[PDB]
Amino acid sequence: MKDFTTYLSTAPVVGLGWAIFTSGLLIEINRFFPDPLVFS
Amino acid sequence: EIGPKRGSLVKVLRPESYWYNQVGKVVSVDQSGIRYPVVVRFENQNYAGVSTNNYALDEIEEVK
Amino acid sequence: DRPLWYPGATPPAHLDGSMLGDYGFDPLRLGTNPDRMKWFREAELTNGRWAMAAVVGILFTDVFTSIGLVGLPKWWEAGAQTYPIDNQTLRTLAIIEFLLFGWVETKRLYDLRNPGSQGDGSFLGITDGLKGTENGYPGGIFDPLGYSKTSPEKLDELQNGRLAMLAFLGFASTAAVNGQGPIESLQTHLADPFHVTFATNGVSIPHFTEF
Amino acid sequence: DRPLWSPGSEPPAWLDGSLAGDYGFDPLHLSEEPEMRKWMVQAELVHCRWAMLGVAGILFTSIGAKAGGNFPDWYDAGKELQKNSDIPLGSLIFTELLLFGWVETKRLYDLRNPGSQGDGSFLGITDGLKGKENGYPGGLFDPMGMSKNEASFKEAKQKEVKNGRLAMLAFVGFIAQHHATHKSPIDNLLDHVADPFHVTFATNGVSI
Amino acid sequence: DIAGLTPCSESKAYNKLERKELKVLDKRLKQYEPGSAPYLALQATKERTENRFKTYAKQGLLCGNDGLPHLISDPGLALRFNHAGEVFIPTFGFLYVAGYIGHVGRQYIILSKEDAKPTDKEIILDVPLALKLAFQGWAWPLASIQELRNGSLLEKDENITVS
Amino acid sequence: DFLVHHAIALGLHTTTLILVKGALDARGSKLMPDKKDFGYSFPCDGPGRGGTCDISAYDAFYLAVFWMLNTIGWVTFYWHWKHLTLWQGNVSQFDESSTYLMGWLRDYLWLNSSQLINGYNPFGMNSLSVWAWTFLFGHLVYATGF
Amino acid sequence: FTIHVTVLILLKGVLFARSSRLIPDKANLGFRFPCDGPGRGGTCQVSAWDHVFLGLFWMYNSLSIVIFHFSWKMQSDVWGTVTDSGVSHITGGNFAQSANTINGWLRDFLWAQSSQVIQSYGSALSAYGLMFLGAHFVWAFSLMFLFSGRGYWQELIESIVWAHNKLRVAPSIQPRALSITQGRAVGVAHYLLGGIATTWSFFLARIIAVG
Ligand code: CHL
Ligand code: CLA
Ligand code: CLA
Ligand code: CLA
Ligand SMILES: CC(=C/C=C/C=C(C)/C=C/C=C(C)/C=C/[C@@]12O[C@]1(C)C[C@@H](O)CC2(C)C)/C=C/C=C(C)/C=C/[C@@]12O[C@]1(C)C[C@@H](O)CC2(C)C
Ligand SMILES: CC1=C(C/C=C(\C)CCC[C@H](C)CCC[C@H](C)CCCC(C)C)C(=O)c2ccccc2C1=O
Ligand code: SF4
Repeated sequence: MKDFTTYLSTAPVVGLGWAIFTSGLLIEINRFFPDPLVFS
Repeated sequence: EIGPKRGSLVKVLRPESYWYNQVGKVVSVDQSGIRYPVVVRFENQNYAGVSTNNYALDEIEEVK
Repeated sequence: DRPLWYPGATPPAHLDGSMLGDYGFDPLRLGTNPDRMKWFREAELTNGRWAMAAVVGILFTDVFTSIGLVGLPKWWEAGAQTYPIDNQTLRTLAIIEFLLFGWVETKRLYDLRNPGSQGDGSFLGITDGLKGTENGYPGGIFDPLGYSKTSPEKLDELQNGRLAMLAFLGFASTAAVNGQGPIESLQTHLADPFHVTFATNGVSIPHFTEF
Repeated sequence: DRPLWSPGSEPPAWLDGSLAGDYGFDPLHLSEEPEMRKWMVQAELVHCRWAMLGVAGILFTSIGAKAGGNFPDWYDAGKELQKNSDIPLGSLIFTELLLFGWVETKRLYDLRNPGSQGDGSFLGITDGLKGKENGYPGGLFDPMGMSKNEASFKEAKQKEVKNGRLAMLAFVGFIAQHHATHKSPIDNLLDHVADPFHVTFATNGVSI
Repeated sequence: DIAGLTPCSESKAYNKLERKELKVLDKRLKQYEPGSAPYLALQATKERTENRFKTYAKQGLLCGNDGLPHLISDPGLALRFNHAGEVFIPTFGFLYVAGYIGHVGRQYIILSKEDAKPTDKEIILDVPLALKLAFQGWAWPLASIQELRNGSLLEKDENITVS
Repeated sequence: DFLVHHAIALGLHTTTLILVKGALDARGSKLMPDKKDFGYSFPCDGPGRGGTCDISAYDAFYLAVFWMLNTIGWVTFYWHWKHLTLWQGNVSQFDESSTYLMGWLRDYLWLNSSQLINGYNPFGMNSLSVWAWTFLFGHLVYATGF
Repeated sequence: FTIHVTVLILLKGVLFARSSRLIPDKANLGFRFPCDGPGRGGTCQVSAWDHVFLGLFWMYNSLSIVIFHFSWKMQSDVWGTVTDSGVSHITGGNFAQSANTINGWLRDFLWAQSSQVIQSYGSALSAYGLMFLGAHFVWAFSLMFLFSGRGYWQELIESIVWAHNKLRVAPSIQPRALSITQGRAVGVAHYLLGGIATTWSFFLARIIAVG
């Protein structure tokens, strides 16, 4: 398990988790709050 | 003793070198009158892949 | 060191040393370098001291307002009530506020840089009174009540000052989604606590679940 | 030296047998490290203790509903009780989230640092509010002296876990045989006792 | 107004563009039945489109002769004519986020280089350390000016040159 | 017109980068501390040191010409279309369609290449046949350089 | 013509892989190597790997016309709607007259059949209009890698490393420009992807919107 967690700490695996976060965050912020252009 | 101490870090002053104004460990020093006795080892590789090079007394100076 | 903001196991690194209102609260480690920790300390005071004297104008007056003794306006619309008055003082107030503070504050700015640095003949004749005991705690400004040896009445100055800094942040936020004053917001939480809150009525969260 | 989940299988090296409810069951090699093992035993117990506390609430109401009392199904109970309540939703949530953040956070820092909450900061309480073990506190959460004996405390830990594993399996049952029958658990029981051979999962019209 | 631009509320082409984009959906909506899912999907798109147009008008935007909204960049005209949310304010919303990424990556680089084998720490990250710095960077402008005024931000002629 | 004047700025600042670099790093680089001994134009220093293809200052000028032509192309495409809409009377063509790149491909290139391409049709030939022939002649010479 | 040539590039690489007159010892250098050196007037792209890298460009030029042959022939002479009086083909049977000229391939195939792709904005085929453009970007983007060389880029990174070094934010993994063979591979990849994806958009949008 120590080696499994180490594999998960590699660059591409951590980058995958980053991408799902930043992408899912932006999408759900466009799912709700649709079409922002001017900021109030 | 002719030159810097074993295991001592020194800064390079060859303008040609990849390691210029950079620091490296002194691996050894020869006291037989050679022109470039001081052997130095760096962690970072050069463009070819070599991490050591023999420098001179005047070309090296104290760290930082 | 006074007690810890977490009761349990949050070791601070540089706050074990003496300082006022030390509760070991610096997660972001913005007070590592001592030179700028010395600067942020004075910032907590000028914000603390200023915020408290400000909160009274919102608090001491609105209590008298809700009871009905005086008919003063609320802080969220006190500014638009002054200038329409016939005898008014239209906005040369922003600049005079800066010309007057600019004289005092730079005298305070040059004190932190050079402590006790007020020359002999610089001011008319009161050059001696302007010297301070410490940074942030000068001598000749207070007339009584600063000769004790256990000087930490200062802890009261901070715990009261940090508290007021929360007040104005709550006044400004309450007065942006509730639409009413601070005391009017209090009379409602007492009359109907569960209905008037930041969750359901005060739109601080998008809660629309009608079922 | 002890029973196991599958007789004859070599137990893992890290499961020595001291923990409560240890039968050598960890094929995924989880809790192989000490720190994760220290975290999971506390996760198992809260998932257990909440199951017992909750499942008993379902049986009490579903029995009172079958007897005649005015109790609804455990499902669609939060929907019909909020329609006619003086407490709006949102004021009830963040009364729960805010109050649990106190407890759930104090329990965390006893985990990361045992004996840390017994400093006396919280209302001058020192002897209590310091952990006897990882997931087993005492002093204040054990008013009756039912833990000051290692002989009777070690087997009680085995009963807390055995009646707990069973309990949070039952909650998975309620979810499953509700979606199939859309009836209460007790009603499904009396049907099986009435005609055991005919009314089973095979004849519910689902799962086939 | 400014620059010979009309507000989007008063413009005719702006409303012309609304009547056009809705007419496409109404024609597309005729094919399907009322209670079907394609009908619900198009009605939602109709609801979003009606909301997009009214919100841009309510926000004091400026529409040109073509009928599309235009943005203004000078903070002077933006603040004078109440168009600050367009460009001027998002400028500070980005730079807070961008400097967050620099202050974080700069700290992970410095701290891993203080230990043995920093090359392994780049390809195999120390996730506990990375999350620690990522939640400590909320106040990166304070640390920058702290590090600039101190002088430990920049290196001083200990860098490689070429001649 | 706003987006193009900024896209033109991309050309001048990056074209200058390629040429400025080939000048200042003409005397020497860390990869080649003595370029000055070889000359302005030499092929390379070999596959050693990871590869040394296109280091000389001649090879910087060589790469900048591709950007010179790209930059002047944007500058010149912007002149022609903005003036055609003026001469045709329909200025709204440029204002609405020049904001997205399919407008350049649809309304400027694809559209105005109709009379040209029909210079020599299978039915007959107009006076623009010499230009359509040259129009391919350049589409060919360009490819032979590849 | 395109086939006998594509064989020449690959078959030459095979037979001359082990040895040649210019380089009697290639086998010791290996399968993929960029060059022996500038000597002999130049020995760039002499390996067998670099023959494959060239053959892909000719495979592309070959099948791209096998595909255009299938589209224009079948649209003009085969496909179409049958009416009471014969068949009405899609392009009116213009393969016989226009195809003999190269301008015909430019006029009647490219300029004409690109109307469905270009006018796809605002419809369900809008994705093909974007892929049609993005495929051109990735194609031209490849030209940086094929035309240029590793030398210019490794020097540029040094001036960039200075700034990253000046701010004490530099990678312990030193940045190095791509190898020679990699720049060639990266080129043909982004090249073929952009060349092939353009047809994939030009065709499906043309044919789904029939005619
Ligand atoms: C030649 C240029 C000169 C400049 C640029 C400054 C700049 C400064 N001095 Mg001097 N000083 C200068 C000359 C001199 N200073 C002094 C003596 C001092 C002292 C003793 C002090 C300063 C301070 C200051 C600061 C004042 C900031 C401020 O409040 O400004 C904003 C602008 C103003 C204050 C001007 C306002 C206009 C005004 C005077 C109008 C007067 C009419 C009345 C208002 C009418 C009454 C109406 C009633 C109803 C209100 C600033 C750093 C202070 C400081 O920070 O020290 C560290 C300070 O304590 N200066 C002398 C005599 C030796 C000078 C001789 O040339
Ligand atoms: C720190 C002092 C303080 C106090 C006493 C109050 C009190 C109150 N706020 Mg308030 N508020 C504060 C700060 C404070 N606020 C700050 C700093 C903000 C900005 C984040 C807000 C934002 C806010 C909104 C948006 C709303 C209220 C509302 C209310 C009222 C109903 C309770 C509620 O919604 O939960 C309060 C919810 C919070 C998130 C703040 C609680 C957290 C504080 C910091 C804990 C402090 C501990 C303890 C209470 C201190 C005791 C002090 C006491 C003995 C004097 C009540 C009078 C509601 C209203 O409409 O009033 C009728 C409402 O809609 N508040
Ligand atoms: C399954 C197939 C597969 C694929 C598609 C990749 C793809 C990649 N690997 Mg890789 N890898 C694989 C299997 C694979 N690997 C296996 C089996 C191992 C053995 C465990 C490794 C071990 C490995 C190491 C040790 C490293 C990579 C790295 C990389 C990346 C190259 C660096 C780069 O161009 O970004 C350059 C990036 C920057 C200059 C700045 C950071 C911004 C990035 C792009 C954001 C994160 C991207 C994210 C990972 C994308 C999601 C994953 C994607 C494939 C869907 C690239 C994304 C390197 C890396 O750092 O990955 C990010 C690296 O150091 N790989
Ligand atoms: C979330 C609840 C939970 C948690 C945290 C644990 C935790 C633990 N159990 Mg435990 N257990 C549970 C539920 C749980 N159990 C249930 C319900 C049963 C009865 C079926 C058991 C029966 C059991 C035995 C017999 C033994 C353990 C053991 C252990 C320990 C060894 C490491 C391990 O596997 O844990 C790591 C656990 C997790 C990371 C949780 C993962 C949860 C997954 C993602 C859910 C999978 C869904 C599942 C496939 C479908 C559910 C429906 C199903 C009922 C049809 C550890 C303390 C062993 C031990 O050392 O004793 C102390 C041991 O011998 N457990
Ligand atoms: C099955 C379960 C349930 C937790 C279950 C969690 C539980 C039971 C807590 C539930 C909350 C409750 C019951 C409250 C409910 C109510 O509030 C409402 C919602 C509705 C109201 O009507 C009534 C009341 C009661 C008020 C746990 C499952 C975990 C398992 C099997 C883990 C397996 C592993 O770890 C090991 C063992 C080792 C490996 O070999 C296999 C793996 C996979 C690696
Ligand atoms: C450009 C170029 C380079 C430089 C190219 C490099 C250094 C490759 C750059 C790879 C980057 C780092 C990949 C990542 C790119 C983006 C950051 C990915 C987007 C990620 C965001 C979404 C976060 C060469 O080294 C070269 C060598 C030989 C012949 C031609 C060339 C050549 O043309
Ligand atoms: S690096 Fe360039 S110049 Fe040198 S041998 Fe290879 S192709 Fe020839």
